[PDB]
Amino acid sequence: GAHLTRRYLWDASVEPDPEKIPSFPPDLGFPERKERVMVATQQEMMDAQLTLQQRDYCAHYLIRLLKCKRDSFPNFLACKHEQHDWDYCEHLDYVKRMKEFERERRLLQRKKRRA
Amino acid sequence: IRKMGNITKIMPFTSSCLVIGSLALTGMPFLTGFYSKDLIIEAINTCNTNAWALLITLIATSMTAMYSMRIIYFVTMTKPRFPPLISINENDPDLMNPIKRLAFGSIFAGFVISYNIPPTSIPVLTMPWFLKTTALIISVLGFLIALELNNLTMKLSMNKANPYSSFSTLLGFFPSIIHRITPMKSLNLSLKTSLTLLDLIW
Amino acid sequence: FHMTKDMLPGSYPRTPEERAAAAKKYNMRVEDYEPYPDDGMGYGDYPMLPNRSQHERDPWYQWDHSELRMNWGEPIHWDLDMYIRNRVDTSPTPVSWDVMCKHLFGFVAFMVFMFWVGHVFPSYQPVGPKQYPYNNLYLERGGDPTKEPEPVVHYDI
Amino acid sequence: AFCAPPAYLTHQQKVLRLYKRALRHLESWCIHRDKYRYFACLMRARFEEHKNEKDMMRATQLLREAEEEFWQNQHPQPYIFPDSPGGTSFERYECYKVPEWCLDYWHPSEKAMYPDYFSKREQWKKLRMESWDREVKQLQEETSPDGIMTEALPPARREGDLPPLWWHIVTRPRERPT
Amino acid sequence: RSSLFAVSHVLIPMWFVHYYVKYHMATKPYTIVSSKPRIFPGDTILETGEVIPPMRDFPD
Amino acid sequence: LLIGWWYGRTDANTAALQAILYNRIGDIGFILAMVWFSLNMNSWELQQIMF
Amino acid sequence: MLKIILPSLMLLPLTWLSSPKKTWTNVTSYSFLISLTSLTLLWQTDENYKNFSNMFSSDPLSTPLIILTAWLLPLMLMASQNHLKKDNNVLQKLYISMLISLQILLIMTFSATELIMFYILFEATLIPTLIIITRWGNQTERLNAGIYFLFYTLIGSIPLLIALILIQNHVGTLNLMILSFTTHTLDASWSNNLLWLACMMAFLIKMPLYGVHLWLPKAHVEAPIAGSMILAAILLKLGSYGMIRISIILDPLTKYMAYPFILLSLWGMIMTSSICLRQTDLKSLIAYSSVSHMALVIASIMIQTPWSFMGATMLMIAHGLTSSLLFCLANSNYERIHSRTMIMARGLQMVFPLMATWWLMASLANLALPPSINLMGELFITMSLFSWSNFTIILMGINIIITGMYSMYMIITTQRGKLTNHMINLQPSHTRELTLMALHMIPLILLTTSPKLITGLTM
Amino acid sequence: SWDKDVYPEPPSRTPAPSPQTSLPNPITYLTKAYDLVVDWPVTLVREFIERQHAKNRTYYYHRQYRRVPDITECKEGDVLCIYEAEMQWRRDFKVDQEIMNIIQERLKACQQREGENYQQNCAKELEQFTKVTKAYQDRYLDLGAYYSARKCLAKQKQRMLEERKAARQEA
Amino acid sequence: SKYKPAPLATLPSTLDPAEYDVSPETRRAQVERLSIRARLKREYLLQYNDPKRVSHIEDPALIRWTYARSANIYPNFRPTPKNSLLGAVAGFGPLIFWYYVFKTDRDRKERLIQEGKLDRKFNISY
Amino acid sequence: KRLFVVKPSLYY
Amino acid sequence: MNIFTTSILLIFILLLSPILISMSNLIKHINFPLYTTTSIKFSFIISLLPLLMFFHNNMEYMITTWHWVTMNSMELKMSFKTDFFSILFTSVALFVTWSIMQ
Amino acid sequence: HIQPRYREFPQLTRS
Amino acid sequence: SDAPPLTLDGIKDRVLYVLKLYDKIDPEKLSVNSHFMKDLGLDSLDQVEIIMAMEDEFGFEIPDIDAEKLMCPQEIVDYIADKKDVYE
Repeated sequence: GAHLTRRYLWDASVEPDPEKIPSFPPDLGFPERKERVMVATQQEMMDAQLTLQQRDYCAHYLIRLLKCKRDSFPNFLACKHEQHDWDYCEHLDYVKRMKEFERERRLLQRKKRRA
Repeated sequence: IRKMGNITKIMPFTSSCLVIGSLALTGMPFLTGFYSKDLIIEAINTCNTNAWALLITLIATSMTAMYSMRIIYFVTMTKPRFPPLISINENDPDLMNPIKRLAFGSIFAGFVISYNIPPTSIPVLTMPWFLKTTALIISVLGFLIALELNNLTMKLSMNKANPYSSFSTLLGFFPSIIHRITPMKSLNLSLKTSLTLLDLIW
Repeated sequence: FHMTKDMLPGSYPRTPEERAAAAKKYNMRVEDYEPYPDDGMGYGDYPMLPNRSQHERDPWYQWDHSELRMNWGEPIHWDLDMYIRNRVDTSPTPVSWDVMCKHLFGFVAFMVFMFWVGHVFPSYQPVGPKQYPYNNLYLERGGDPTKEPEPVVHYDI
Repeated sequence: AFCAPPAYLTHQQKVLRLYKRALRHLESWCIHRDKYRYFACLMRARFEEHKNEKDMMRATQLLREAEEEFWQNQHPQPYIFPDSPGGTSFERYECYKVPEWCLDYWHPSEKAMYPDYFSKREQWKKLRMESWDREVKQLQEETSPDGIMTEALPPARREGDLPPLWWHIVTRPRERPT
Repeated sequence: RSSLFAVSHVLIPMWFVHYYVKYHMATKPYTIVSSKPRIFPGDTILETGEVIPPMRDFPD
Repeated sequence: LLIGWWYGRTDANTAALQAILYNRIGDIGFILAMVWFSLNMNSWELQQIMF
Repeated sequence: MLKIILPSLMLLPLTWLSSPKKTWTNVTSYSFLISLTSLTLLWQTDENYKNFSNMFSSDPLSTPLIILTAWLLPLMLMASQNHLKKDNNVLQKLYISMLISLQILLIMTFSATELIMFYILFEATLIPTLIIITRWGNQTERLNAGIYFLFYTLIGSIPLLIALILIQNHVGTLNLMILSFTTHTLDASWSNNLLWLACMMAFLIKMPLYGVHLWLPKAHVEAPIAGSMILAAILLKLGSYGMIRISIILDPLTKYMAYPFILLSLWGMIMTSSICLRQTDLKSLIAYSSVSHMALVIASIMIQTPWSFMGATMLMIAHGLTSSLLFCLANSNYERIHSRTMIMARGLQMVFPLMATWWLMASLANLALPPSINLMGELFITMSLFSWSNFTIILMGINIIITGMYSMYMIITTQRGKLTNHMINLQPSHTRELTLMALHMIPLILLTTSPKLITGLTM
Repeated sequence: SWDKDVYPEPPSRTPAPSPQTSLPNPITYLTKAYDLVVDWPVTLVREFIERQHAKNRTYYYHRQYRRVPDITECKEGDVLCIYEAEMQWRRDFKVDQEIMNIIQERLKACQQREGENYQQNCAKELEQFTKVTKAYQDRYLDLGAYYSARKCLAKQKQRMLEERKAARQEA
Repeated sequence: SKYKPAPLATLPSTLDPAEYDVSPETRRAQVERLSIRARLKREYLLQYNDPKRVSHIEDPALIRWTYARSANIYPNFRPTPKNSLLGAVAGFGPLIFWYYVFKTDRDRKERLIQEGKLDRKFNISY
Repeated sequence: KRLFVVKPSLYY
Repeated sequence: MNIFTTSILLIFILLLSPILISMSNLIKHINFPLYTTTSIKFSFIISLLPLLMFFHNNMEYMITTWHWVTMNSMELKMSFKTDFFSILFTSVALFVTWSIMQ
Repeated sequence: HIQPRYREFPQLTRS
Repeated sequence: SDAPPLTLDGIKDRVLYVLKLYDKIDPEKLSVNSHFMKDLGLDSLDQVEIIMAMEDEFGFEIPDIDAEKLMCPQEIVDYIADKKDVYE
């Protein structure tokens, strides 16, 4: 992408470092923030035998998907709607992460033009 | 391959199966290879990876298409170079049934598996067009480039031993030098320093 | 006792009569008999043949020992146990040793250099880290329950 | 294979073998047959040009320059006929080439299954035992006393005599025994 | 005798292997260990009859 | 044994020996792993190595 | 123990009072039966070792060696029937008597509770061995070989006798049960260091070490097949048994008096395994492989850890079996062509297809192919050393590589390739030598099935 | 057959079948076939064999050794007391190895049944493992291949000396 | 860019000026060599074809090879300042190196062990 | 058409 | 706990039967290539069942068959780990080997 | 069951 | 082993075929015992190509030391027959 041509050259200082995000407090803007809500409880995800990599605020559509896959066997072509919902939620999470990245990038621009 | 020639006309079944194999090896969506290599390319171009590795992996997918096409050309699309007597037979059921079973596999097995397996990881499914379609672009460009290079080597100009091909034709010289420098030292040491000098002499 | 000491190898030949006798013993033309230099390493009168392997022999000639590519009375190179076709090869190459090594090690060094380069200049996505719930799963991952975790909190942006 | 090379290699032979290797490597480069035909006509033109050059000083110099040019622009991976040195099926059947004397240790049970064959074999062995001394003397009596030999064998001059040293050329195991 | 190989090479071996398994490997501790079966909100555990409550309703 | 199916070719035995050699160079690392896990975990089983 | 020794004695009158024709069958059969009788020692249903008297005993360490020694006799007798076929009856009987005396003395040595009986018999095993070598060997180097074999051992053993007598004068008894409960730390001093040297160097020369190993290849090369078998399988194990028994009274001087020997062994392992590549003589190859293998035993015994002793015992048993087997295999082809060079006969898989499987299986046991017990020993020794210092695995691994290399070289250049068509004298394989290889191999399978027997006192 | 208090095995709460389609499950029917065809004749063979066992039934017991003075209660040079004490120590040593093996087995089985959530739900077994391993280390570890009771005793004594000197100090 | 020989990658004898020689002394040498080789070939074939042969064919060149690589060494060995130094290093250099390696590693280990700061959580078997 | 295949003595 | 393991072991039994025959006098008469191909095919069909049961419930086993040797504090057993990896690879390899045999 | 031809293109089986 | 066995008459027919397809030769004056350099007016550089064509035809290679001795096509036939163990 181009996020790399703006960092590795042309003022690296004003582009984000992926390792440190967020590097600004959450209250720097957004006076109030609804801390993200996780539907699924720990016991549900433990009983369903999920992987630590899969419990990322999108585990409830994943649980519905695994339940559908179990009940609809040997009809492995069913459960295609539940796959789409899990993929959608994961896409929204990726969007939120992109948003954090761009937010930090724009905050860096402030420190450049504030000084 | 220089003495194989056209194999469509003279082995249509084997040739179709070989083309299916080469396609599955390449992307060729919805065959067995796709259902893995697609996600491989996506994961590599969508993670905090070394850029050189990413680059040479894409180049190598292109080269995959390239030498797949090299086979398909020098073995399936040119005119004969093999001896004039023909003793060809590919009708024996021992030859056809396993190959066609493996063909059914190469076609449907990736779909079947990838749909029957549980979800292990979380695939990134939101990326620019020029990354989700990048494996296919790569393979297609490789096909085209190899096609052009070969249609060119059909011409009447004289091929030469360019230093960038003698490096490929010869396994990068890795064997040519290692397989006769390391055993030389090993086996000369074992005699001079180990056996005679010490055991038989000192 | 099948072969006599006058048919076995011996001490370094210093008289040209002894050199003739050695080159005859070894079924060698006198002018083509070169004993290893008298360094005191144990060779003696044994011939010193060219350092060529058995690949460079004619592969068509009906050699007596077809696998070694030697003949019955032919002198055996001191290092034949190494210069057999199952082992070291000294055949000529279309490219020269020096050029081969140069190309190979240049390729490898360029690869290492560009790996370090791409490492300093990685390729990531314009995205933030992955936010996991329940304090990044401290109860999971093997965290002491009786002790309370560090409240890392994630927001909805 | 069947013939033994001479002491040294003449100049014409050198040139012919260079011609052969050049045309083969050129076939390897010129994969297509028409391309190969064309560049082979060119190569024959290059050879035939200096064909009536009588001097030898310049002949050997041209030959060495040609050997240099051939070593250069030399196909690293030239075509090699499978059953030939460097080929896929070079000695692939050398593991089934059991010699004949392995039958002198066969068990009479194994033999009773192939009686005619072993009758024929005993006939052959008698033939050999009879011809041995005659061919030995034929050899010892016609060795040039000049002192230099040639490695080639003589034929059976006298009638009723078998050619000397034939039991290993004859009786040679087949080339694809299965 | 269409495919008696099936019997001769599958059924008897299954008999001996089932004997071995069921009466030696089981009947010995920690020989066969199965990752616990998945339980899902809305399922009905069998032995206990327990009913896992369903999930809180999604805002979407 | 399978590469050296034709044991008259001195070029097949070479390849077989080659493979043996390289895969033993790998066996060295495999054995290093076995030793490390036998000393630091006391079991070669995966269920115990996982800790 | 008498029930195993007195039959081995009566074997002698059975050998001499027997008709010239039935002398081999009787002795072979009754030796097999005695090998059977020796299987009661494995009836150990407790941690209390078997003491049969004030003189004879058998622990888990001595029992495997005793059974191996009782089992190798009939195999040696069999192997020793193709040669001696043209020798006079009395010479054959004398050979058989030498072998029986070796069996008896070795069973005694391994059953001995006291170290003076062990020493007397350890030394008595020189007379029959030397006689076998110098009287029935074929070349003239017989005599120099026997000389080396005698005098390395004696120059090593004399200090051992002096040290045993010193221990007697200091403690009151050389019994091994008493010297284990009644023990005292050895104050670190040059006197006690020389005592360590005296107690160890005899065995170290018999294992052998790297620096002193030239007596072994000369002997094996110039020894008839039976002598080679017994030597490789038992007369080296003798030194390891001695070290394992005597290292209890040398604590803790073994902690810092070992580095030289651990080091020599680890390095000579590489040196010898490399020699085994550029070696024209098959017997010399087998001998140098034996040295490479016993180096590990020496190192293991030097670090004296349980895993170490266990691996050492397993490697001793397995190496004995497989080396006897390899020497049998080599002598098989020797009896045809009468040459020890590994380059002359190099296509023997096209004539002896079955005998090649023995070559294959042995060379696989020579290298560490699992689940062979030749491999479990090497593995546990590697582990013990790694725990000792994590930098031993380097040398261990390069030794592994070289081992695979020269074993494959052996079998390739001996069996595989183009047959030597001038070798019209390659008679098919004898049922007897085939039985020999079978008897050497099957016990390896059985041990691999039940390794609990060859572990040792530590387990 | 085998004690739960030694090799505990949780109750395996199993979920009921929730078929949500019209296709048949090829595993339940194959399973009924396998049962009828394999488990029944095998079960019958087993009934017959257990009956033949019930006839001519035989018993066997567990060897109980009494306690005898340890080496602490033995004198330097007294080889009788020392022999008995050392045979005991070897018995107890073998028993402790088998205990550690039992615990390793419990740990393996726990990790396997849990699966992905083994960092949780499998810390009690790992804790018992750590504990018994610390102990085993402190009572059997640095002894050589010639381990005996005197060596364990000397090790215990040096440990107690170091600890008593770390306690006396700082007091 | 013309070929440059090397001790392994040798000269193919077609770029060697010694084959492109018409000198009569060289040709006399070649002829003498062919004569020797043919003499030996006939001496070998008269045995390889002798039907009154029941044993293999003994090769004295091989016997000499082996007698020279094993038994003719020490008599033809005399000590020298190079032989002695190579022997000394080959014998006592790797030993010294590995001694200091092991000694340092084990001293560091045992130091940490007596002191602490080195953990062996589950080492049970050593 | 058929030919004798030479083989060692595999009786023993 | 029974059917799964039964099949996982019967697969090896089937792969072994041809080799135990190869050490018998039958190999003289019977057609060994066809026998081996049939055994591989049947092993594959049998292995299809563990694959189904895993696709269904996603349970994986640990199966200890034979206790080889107990070395002090360290046991050695012939234990099998029938996870996704092992089962799927078994089935795939058996299909491919079935083809290669013909 | 085939007919080995010389320099000619052979006929094919429908299969 | 799917190729029809080789027979002398076929060898001769194919050799004469390859030769008739050589433009520097007249089919009418062609037969076995015919010499390339004397009866058919050829030179060594053409015999080289003749043997090359024999090779490319039968699919194997003939060394130069022997190829140099092949002038009559019957010699070619006999060489190809002694190499491939034909007897009828």
